[PDB]
Amino acid sequence: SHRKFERPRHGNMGFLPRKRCRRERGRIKTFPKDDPSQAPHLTAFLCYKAGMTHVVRELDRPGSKMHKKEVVEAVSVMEAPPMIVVGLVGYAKTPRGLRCLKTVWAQHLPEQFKRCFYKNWSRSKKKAFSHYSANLMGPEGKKAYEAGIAKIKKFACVVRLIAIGQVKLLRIGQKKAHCMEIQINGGSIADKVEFGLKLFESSIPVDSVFKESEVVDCIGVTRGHGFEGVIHRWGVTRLPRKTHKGLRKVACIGAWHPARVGYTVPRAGQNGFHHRVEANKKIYKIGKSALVDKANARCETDLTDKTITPLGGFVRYGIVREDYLLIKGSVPGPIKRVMTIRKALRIKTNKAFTEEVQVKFIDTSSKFGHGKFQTREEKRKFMGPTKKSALR
Amino acid sequence: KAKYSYTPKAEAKCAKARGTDLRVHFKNTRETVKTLHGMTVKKAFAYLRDVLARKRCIPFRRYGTGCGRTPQAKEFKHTRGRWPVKSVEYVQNLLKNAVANANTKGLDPNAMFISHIQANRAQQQRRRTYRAHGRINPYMSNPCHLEVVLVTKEE
RNA sequence: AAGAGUUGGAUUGUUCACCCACCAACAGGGAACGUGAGCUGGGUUUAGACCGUCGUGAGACAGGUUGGUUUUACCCUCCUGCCACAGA
RNA sequence: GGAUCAACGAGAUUCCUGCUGUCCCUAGUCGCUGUCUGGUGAACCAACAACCAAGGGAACGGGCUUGGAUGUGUCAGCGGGGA
RNA sequence: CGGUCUCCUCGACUAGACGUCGCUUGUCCACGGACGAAAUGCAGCUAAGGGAAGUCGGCAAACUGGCCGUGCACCUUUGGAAG
RNA sequence: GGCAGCCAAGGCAGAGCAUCGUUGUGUAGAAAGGGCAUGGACAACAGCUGAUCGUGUUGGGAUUGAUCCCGGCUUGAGGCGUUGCCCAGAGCAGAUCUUGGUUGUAGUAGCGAGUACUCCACCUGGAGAGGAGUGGCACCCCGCUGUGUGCGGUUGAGGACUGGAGUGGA
RNA sequence: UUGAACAAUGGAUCCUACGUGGACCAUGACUGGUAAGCAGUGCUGGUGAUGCGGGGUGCUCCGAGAGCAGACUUACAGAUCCCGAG
RNA sequence: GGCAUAGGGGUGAAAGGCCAAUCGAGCCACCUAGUAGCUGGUUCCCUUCGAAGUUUCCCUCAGGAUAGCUGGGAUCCAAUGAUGCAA
RNA sequence: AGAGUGAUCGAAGGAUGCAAAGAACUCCGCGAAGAGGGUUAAAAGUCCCUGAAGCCGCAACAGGAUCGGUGGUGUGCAGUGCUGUAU
Repeated sequence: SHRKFERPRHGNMGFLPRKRCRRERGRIKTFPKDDPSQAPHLTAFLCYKAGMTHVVRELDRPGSKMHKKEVVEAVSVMEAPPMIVVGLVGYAKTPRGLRCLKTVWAQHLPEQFKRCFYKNWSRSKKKAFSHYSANLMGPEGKKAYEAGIAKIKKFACVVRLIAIGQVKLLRIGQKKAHCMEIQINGGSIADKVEFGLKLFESSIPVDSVFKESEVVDCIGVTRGHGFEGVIHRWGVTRLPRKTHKGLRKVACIGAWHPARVGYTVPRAGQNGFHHRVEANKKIYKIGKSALVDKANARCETDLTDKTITPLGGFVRYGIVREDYLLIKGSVPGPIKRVMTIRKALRIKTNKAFTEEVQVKFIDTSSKFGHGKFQTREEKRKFMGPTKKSALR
Repeated sequence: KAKYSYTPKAEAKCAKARGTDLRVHFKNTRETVKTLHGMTVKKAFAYLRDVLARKRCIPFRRYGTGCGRTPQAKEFKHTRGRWPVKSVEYVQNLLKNAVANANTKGLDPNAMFISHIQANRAQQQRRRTYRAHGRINPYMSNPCHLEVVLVTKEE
């Protein structure tokens, strides 16, 4: 017998195998179109969530009630150190898809990239790329290098640039690096390959890859929440208080026939730490490293030069000290989590999409508590001479 | 009588110990000895010290349904392991008696290894447990016989 | 053309019915009249009791009314996540 | 026994107020569980087994027939099935 | 964790043999330990805005709460109702 | 089925011997059709047995089958078997069968009301924890290394409960 | 011409111990009913009591009936492969 | 606390409640191995033969007796091939 | 014995050896045990004639996805017996 009153379905079955994903790094399963008519360029980067704040900006959207109005927007602060380029990979077009043809490496490879080949690094005899880096100087290894490059320039239909993210500059505990590969799109295959070779051991910055008002996709892993019940895992409505031996449950996990619970029935299990792609995220600002600017978070209105790290530092993170991005809204995963940022794929042509963004104010007040002050000097000037200051 | 289920080539190169009605859980002593089977005497004693100190575990291969998964069971390509304390102590006493027997036979016990350690279900001793609705059910202790032979190394 | 949707309430144990509205629309049905070791227990359907009619009576009543213990999963599978071995 | 009926009632029903997580629509927190664990340690149940679809059939199969799957073994759960 | 006869019965708050804490007396015994301790559960609490729209049904919880002063309606068997 | 051409065979007349012919399903049921097998009486085997009975267990052989015989081992007699016949408490897979012993479940569910323990010391075969931990060392000594939040009892030092309708005293 | 054919190990006379006495299926032979895998009947055969070949599977259809084997041949029905047979 | 009322009986401000976890007739031993047209079970092998669910009567319709079918024992008769030649 | 206030109900339970010769002494351990060493025809070891099935431990060997099963069939391959065997 039918259900008397209809309702939509609880949860997405596209994301069905809701399991703790295997890798803590976001996988790019699809890169943008090639379009050889364009100039060679990178299509992805690795940023790291450093926190979250809010900005002020005037809206440009004719026909809206907030048009030319100053809105307040929540942004994610994504600290992005320059990615070091170590190696190329070629991909040939086989009737089984793509087959990785050849992986060329750089000559002098950083030990933070060598760390990636060791679960324990301090007990190993750190021999990563030893014979490679010796034979590459060697003349007969120069052949196998110029021959691998020529192999890619002839058979590879896809060329990818292997780059490490330099997790160590974030001053989090980790000294290893996150190694990913990025499609060079645009240009011929030879042009792509020599563009990639130019950047061997180059430490390329994020503003070279992305613009400051452009839309990207945030691929990565979401926050883990552990084993969770149907009420929060799947969002089902919980039973009446009157129930016996449980409210926070699903009442009918199936009809008598079929005589098996189906994959479509909400069960409890792992919630969070799934691989998700949050698409169409506008970049609101690209700020330069704080070690070189010291005024990166200053805007048209500010009179004091300030850096995006708030008062008391980002909670559980620390200081931001590298080239940062202001993504609009929220990105997957916690802070300190590695987010791949790819060029958009589900491209629209709204003004919301093709809109220039200029930040008029960056809230750098204390997020540890309620910060009334945007600057330690502002805090001083308001709360003037105290006992500790007058004792100093 | 005194009959073990292990025929040695030269019992002049062996050391034997037996335990009867040991008042230890059988299903834990079985896993203990199955782990201890092929180890040398030094490896065995160090393993038992470490299991007591909980630094490494005893894999529950056969009698382990419901046992908790451990990171210390990777030593044996398993995941379920525990730390059976009373049985580790009883098997310690067993192997200590076998080592004393070796010393009596005039044999370096540090050269021997464990060949044929074994456990058997002994006679069960009944008690009464008291169930709801006026029922009575048994509590049977499930004890074990233990035996071990140490055979000197062959090089 | 079965992809998505098909609602909030009053009375009634109700399915149904009937109104009040909202809506793009408030379609019809199945799954042991899906679904009680999921719930509830309002109803039917025990033992108590009252009324009406019936019977001389005990008692009967698709006539009405009130009050009335819904137990067990740790087995196997399905499902949900989790993990190892892959040794045959 | 018919009809009023003050007071009383863990009686049955209806309305109003106040109050509220009963609900929209759930969230957080906490003790004891469970969860891991040392010692100890039952019982229920048990033809044998234990992945489905359709068919036929004591008309609603785990086994039969024709197909489709299926590496073996876990841990915590679970209430669709084992009429 | 059930039941089972009688006697004695301190100090403070308080109307108090209520309830809360303390001297005298007695006791730390109830299988424990780690891990902030999943889901679910049994218990204790909270919850914006709304306020029964939930449900057979305001079930469950909440509101109120002691004392003092002023004061109190219908109906009534003149007693009450009435805190 | 001797009164036979001779040997071989048969030679128990409801038997046996030779040739030929027919016919082979079966629930309930039946057979004055035929057998296997168990306990014991009466008889026979001048039956077997400490040069090892019976039981049991494992292999082998025979049989359409019920079942029979043998080898090995256990075991050791407080013995057993074959044939005829007689007397039967005389054959098990079931009966929610009776009694006994067990198995999985399963090292699982659990052992969660009554607020609560902690430190030092002593009592120990051991209890601030090792099986010959390890290198010198040739046991002493000197080094290094490991030890589970840790059994029980009782003083003392703390922290708490009972809180006189008591966990007190009769 | 022993006065029709064919068949026939048979006719007569008895005694006696049991099981059964729920049936069901198929067919213009039908009756009740709109009908029913409904209910009740008739002739015969089946199932029960019956396996085997075919109908994918199926107590009842089609063939055929069942001691143990060997060879040949067929019934029903089959031959794209599964699956013997173009 | 003592004592009194006992099973077709007690007692009950009545629920057929209560009378030793027992009550529309307590429990205990015996008659009793009650009876059951009803349910369940009914112990070795081979060979051969082999059904009925239909008739009549029955307080009969889940059962019986009675014919029928089914087995056995028979009696009187009937019927019942088979010489290689040579001697 | 045990159960019930009671009237009453009511079990399970045999076997060392010829002879206690009932296990001296040694090592280890707190000790029981255990390892030796003994009694004895034998441990037959106060659980004592024998010691089945079911179930379990261990070792060896053989396999291990599939009701693609147990079982049957006809071979095969390994391991393992038995019988006969010409010149």
